[PDB]
Amino acid sequence: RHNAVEVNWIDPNNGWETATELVEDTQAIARYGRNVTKMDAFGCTSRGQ
Amino acid sequence: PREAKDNLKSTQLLSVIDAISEGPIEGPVDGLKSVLLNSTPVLDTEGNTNISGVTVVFRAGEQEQTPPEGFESSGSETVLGTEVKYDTPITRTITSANIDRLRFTFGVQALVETTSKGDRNPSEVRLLVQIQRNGGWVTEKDITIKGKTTSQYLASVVMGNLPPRPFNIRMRRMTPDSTTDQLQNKTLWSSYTEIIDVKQCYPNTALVGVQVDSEQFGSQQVSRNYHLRGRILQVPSNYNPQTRQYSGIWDGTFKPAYSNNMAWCLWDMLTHPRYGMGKRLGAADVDKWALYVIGQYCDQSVPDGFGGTEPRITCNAYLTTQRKAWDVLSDFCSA
Amino acid sequence: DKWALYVIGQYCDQSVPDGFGGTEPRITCNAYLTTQRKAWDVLSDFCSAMRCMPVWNGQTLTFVQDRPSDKTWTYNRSNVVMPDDGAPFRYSFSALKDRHNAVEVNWIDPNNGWETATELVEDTQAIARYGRNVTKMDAFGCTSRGQ
Amino acid sequence: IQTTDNGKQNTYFSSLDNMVAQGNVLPVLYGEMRVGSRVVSQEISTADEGDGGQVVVIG
Amino acid sequence: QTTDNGKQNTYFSSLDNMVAQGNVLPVLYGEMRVGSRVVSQEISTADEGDGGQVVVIG
Amino acid sequence: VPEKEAIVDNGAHFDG
Repeated sequence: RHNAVEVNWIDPNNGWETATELVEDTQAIARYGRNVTKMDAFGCTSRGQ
Repeated sequence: PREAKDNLKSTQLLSVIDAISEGPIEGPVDGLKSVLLNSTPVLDTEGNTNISGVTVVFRAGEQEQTPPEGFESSGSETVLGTEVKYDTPITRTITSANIDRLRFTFGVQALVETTSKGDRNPSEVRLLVQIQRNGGWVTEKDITIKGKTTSQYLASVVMGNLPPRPFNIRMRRMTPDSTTDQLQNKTLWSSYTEIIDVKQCYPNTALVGVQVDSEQFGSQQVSRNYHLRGRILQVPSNYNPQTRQYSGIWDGTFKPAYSNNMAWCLWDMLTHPRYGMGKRLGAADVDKWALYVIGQYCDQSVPDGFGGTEPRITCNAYLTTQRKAWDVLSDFCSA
Repeated sequence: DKWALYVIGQYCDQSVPDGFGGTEPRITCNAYLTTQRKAWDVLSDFCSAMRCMPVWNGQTLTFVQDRPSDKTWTYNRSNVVMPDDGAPFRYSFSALKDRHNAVEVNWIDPNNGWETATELVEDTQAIARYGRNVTKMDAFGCTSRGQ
Repeated sequence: IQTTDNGKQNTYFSSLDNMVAQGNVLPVLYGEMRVGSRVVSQEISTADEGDGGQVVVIG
Repeated sequence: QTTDNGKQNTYFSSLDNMVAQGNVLPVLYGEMRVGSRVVSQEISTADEGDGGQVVVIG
Repeated sequence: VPEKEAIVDNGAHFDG
């Protein structure tokens, strides 16, 4: 039950190359530890998305 | 004292064609302004031509394209820049299947000859191009270059009606050698080209294709990066890709338009008849209505994290590696 | 079976068209085996590069050369065991994605300095209709394009 | 005493980008992205602009 | 620059690694150039300089 | 398929 992802996307602002946006659920982290997992957002080019 | 002033110069035109994407695509996102060679745009944000002696043509994708002009006869070219000795030939056996003309680019590291009181002179070196031709080697070309240079000097020769093509070519040097420092006339064979002497249009691909002349340029293999924009999907009519506004009741019937709307990308992947899934499904076996709903869902405006707003989901993949159809379908459907 | 081997040798000593308009011996060695490989795997690569298959008789070892051979045994309904279900013979077909019509053969070319080289061989009529499947291979003792 | 201008040097497209290899599939581009190059015909034509034609070819 | 005359002495810097135990002495079957599998590599050095400027005790 | 040696080293014609 990972609680903290590293999402990969292509950022057109360090020249079009791989950036990892980390996301964490701090509530769950504080009381089951910290499970980090990878993943690549399919067509993503926006840090928001 | 010293040399002859200058006598062997020569210059290089490199002519590449870069077949990117597939099907009729929108094209460069500004125009020449987004076709960075090495890393620097062809025209800067102003429209001043930042780079000289650079052509770039560009075909979109239409079934009805015209051959890219400035490419009269498209050919491959293997660079093998390597020295040639007195009693060591080379030989390559070109072994392509279609090939009509064949181009050799040879030259020298320097062609100086020195005497007492300076008096640096031209050197007049000689080489030989041969073909296997039935039994053993026969001469096709025999070149003798006179002059001095201080660095590389390349010249080309080409020839036609090559023998049948489990073939064999060879280049060799006739002047004894450079025993002494006073005379250096060492020869190299830079690269050879295989010319196909056919003007072919690439019927549905989006090729770019650039020329450089090296004298108005800086040598560095011309590493090309186009800022393009992708396929022109069928999006539903009554959709405005500019504003991401849907007009009224859609009543099916798509119209041609370029868009990021990721649901309509997936419609393209699943139904396009040529490079998609259009032989194995059909527009009938995709619930375009549920897509229609999903694409509307994509286009909602959401906080952008920084403070702006953006469409909820857009595409923007450059799908390069062939993967299993279902895996692609499902990576779309997971985004 | 030195006798079998002698036949095989005579065969692979045959003169065949070279590919650059000369003649050439059909198969020849020119290996430099420079690792410990399993004895059987090595023996199989030899007997693959020359068309045969190695047969451990049980008593001796011979080579049955992949040729039109006489002495064809015959099997019909009255000969093979009949199981409870009336299926004397079961057939099973290779997958289409496993039938190849193009191959990259690796050999060691002396003429461009003794390094690995690849000659691609394809069957155009087959590619024309059944798509186009390519594989790799290494011919065992190969230093000739012909071979 | 008498300097030699030695004239123009010449640059020659030292390295060349690799061509594409059969079996390799023609990508599909969907909205934006800044791509690189899939070369399908790369060719070099050399010409001279010296002081004549002191380079002699036979046959 | 009055006098510093002298042949710049040259020295074998890099050297092939020795063949490792358990490596199989290969078989060569007709023709073929081969690399090297070095089994005994030794550098003997000498001097031919103007006298003896190296002193060793014991 | 006996007539295979023929097809490989003779370029002979056999029909599928």
